[PDB]
Amino acid sequence: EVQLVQSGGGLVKPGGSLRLSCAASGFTFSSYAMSWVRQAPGKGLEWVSAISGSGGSTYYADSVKGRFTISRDNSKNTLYLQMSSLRAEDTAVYYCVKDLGIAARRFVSGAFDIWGQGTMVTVSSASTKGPSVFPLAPSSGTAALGCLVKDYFPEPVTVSWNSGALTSGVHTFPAVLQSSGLYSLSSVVTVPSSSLGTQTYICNVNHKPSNTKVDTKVEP
Amino acid sequence: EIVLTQSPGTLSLSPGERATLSCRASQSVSSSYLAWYQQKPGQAPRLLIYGASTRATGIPARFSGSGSGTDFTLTINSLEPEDFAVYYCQQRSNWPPGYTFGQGTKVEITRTVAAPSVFIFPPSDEQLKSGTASVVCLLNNFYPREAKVQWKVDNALQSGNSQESVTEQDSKDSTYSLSSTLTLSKADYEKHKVYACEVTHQGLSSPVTKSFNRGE
Amino acid sequence: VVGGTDADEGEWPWQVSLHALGQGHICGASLISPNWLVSAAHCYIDDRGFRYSDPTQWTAFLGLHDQSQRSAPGVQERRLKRIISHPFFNDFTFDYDIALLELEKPAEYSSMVRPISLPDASHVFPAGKAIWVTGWGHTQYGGTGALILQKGEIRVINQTTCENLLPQQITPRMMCVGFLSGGVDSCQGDSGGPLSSVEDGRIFQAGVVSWGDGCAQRNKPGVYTRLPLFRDWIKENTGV
Ligand SMILES: OC[C@H]1O[C@@](CO)(O[C@H]2O[C@H](CO)[C@@H](O)[C@H](O)[C@H]2O)[C@@H](O)[C@@H]1O
Repeated sequence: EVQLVQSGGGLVKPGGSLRLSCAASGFTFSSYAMSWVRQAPGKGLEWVSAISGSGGSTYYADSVKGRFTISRDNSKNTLYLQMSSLRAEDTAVYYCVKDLGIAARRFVSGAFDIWGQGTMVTVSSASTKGPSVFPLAPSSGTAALGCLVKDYFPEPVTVSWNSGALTSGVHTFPAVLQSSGLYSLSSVVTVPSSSLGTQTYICNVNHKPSNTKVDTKVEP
Repeated sequence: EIVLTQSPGTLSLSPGERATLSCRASQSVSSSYLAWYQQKPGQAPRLLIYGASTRATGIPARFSGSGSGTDFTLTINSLEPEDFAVYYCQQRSNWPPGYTFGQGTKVEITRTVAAPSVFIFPPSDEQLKSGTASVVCLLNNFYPREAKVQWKVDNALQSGNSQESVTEQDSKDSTYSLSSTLTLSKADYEKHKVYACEVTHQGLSSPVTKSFNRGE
Repeated sequence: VVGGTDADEGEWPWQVSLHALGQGHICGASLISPNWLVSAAHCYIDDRGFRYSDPTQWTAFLGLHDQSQRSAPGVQERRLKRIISHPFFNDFTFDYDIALLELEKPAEYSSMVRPISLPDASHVFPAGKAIWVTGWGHTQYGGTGALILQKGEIRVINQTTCENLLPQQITPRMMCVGFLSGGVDSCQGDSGGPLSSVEDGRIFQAGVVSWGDGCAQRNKPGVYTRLPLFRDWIKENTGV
């Protein structure tokens, strides 16, 4: 029942501003210090900013100081991060976190026991671009087939098969950055060779930054 | 301010083995203020151990933490294939105020050599209309991760015109999969017949080649 | 107070019990004049939908011994006119954890209600010095508050030792007082109350119950706000 549900984020231009929100439930929000922690793609975790339970005391990582403001609204049980003068280096998944410490009860800790789901922020001058999806058709035991998701920006895209109703044998590869500056990925699935033509295989691709959903049936 | 140095950087162990991961602090940290997290790929970190030794809610007993001062240890006692993850240590300081994280130990899961099943895919008609051709080679469910994929076009070895992507270790069978994508223009594509993907891997006694003739 | 014993009646007549509306005893405080108390700032922070920062929400009991005998002879109840938290109080670090509480109507001094003396900026409470913590706090970590006022004798710990016992948590405003072996300590509900130092015969307040890493644990003595630092601030704000 204890949760942090994040909203905001997405694509933003360098020097721009963005506000992140985090809605708390299932605990006494006002009693705990809260932070933002971010993670740039393929890098480790970096604490960004902390705010005390009351909101009276705030701290910032040197990397964001003077540009980001943490705040909280305890009547709404919400945590914010106002980001401004954004830079390329601020591109990261941002998580809100609850601190386990509560010195008022003589229980001291530095642990982040609850984490939000994370929000991707991409700081770029480029406009968003939706992908083209192309089939990877099975060739005439078990057969392989898939979808090539080509030429999108920024990350991420998500892929499902038959609306979540096909899970096993699926491998959705990490995105690669192409020389064109656009990302690409493939999602493949291995399936019984005799099922081809009997069973339907559609891959569902969502690129939220471009508001692009696209079902692509793959055959035969 | 406080620097946490994690070792080793990467660890590969068989299921059922014990993993010992170290976190060294540049200065003394109170046990209360030292914690460990697990991060599986594509997920938020989760709290494993708080206060150096207290297991968090719902965390299985095989995870234990210990240590004090500048030396802390996370022990995973009978590693499971699903424990593949990056494990981070972390401290909080009030004076001066701050939080820092170590740079992680990646735990990988050892298993027996497994050969890839190989598949080759011609570009879709739908794509070629667009003026570009992508040729995809798939290598499925192999171990270890190291593999050589070479593209030959009419027996001409290609260079610089392909990219690879590799899945994270599978949480159940500990294998990998890899896609190699050869990108050519329509015009170059349409000038050659034989598209071949050749895969070299320790699970294969000689390299395996999959190919197609354009058209057919 | 963990490891303490019952106070005698009238033994600590500067010790005050602060009750928040509908909640009974929450924290302690010390009487320093007929109109002013010293307490801890962290007790008067809004929390869990209750306005602990609003002075109208509190009742101060002076001359109290037993929480189940609040109407006993010599007990005085007072409303608060206001709460002055230290402007530098920090609820992330617990630094500057001190507040001043103005009584709505003055305390009458009696055999059970008397002020404690404030130490001057220069007053030293040397390491090793035996001093007293008192309060109606829990008698074990995770336990329940004492009905009868508890007292415990504890010793001032050298600041360097203190810093090393609680790395990165101890500011110059703080003092460790207790024992390395634990056993006797403040605990939840003692917060805000006085450390009482017997000098001579004169009693001075050495500090204010603030926080700790649990209670009575080995190598985890309670942390207290130091008082000489705040003498001038106290004088500027109260005239005391
Ligand atoms: O904010 C800088 C500070 O954070 C740490 C972790 O505490 O490193 C994080 O940020 C680095 C620079 O952005 C990343 O490379 C690193 O992977 C990430 O953990 C500290 O090491 C660094 O001083």
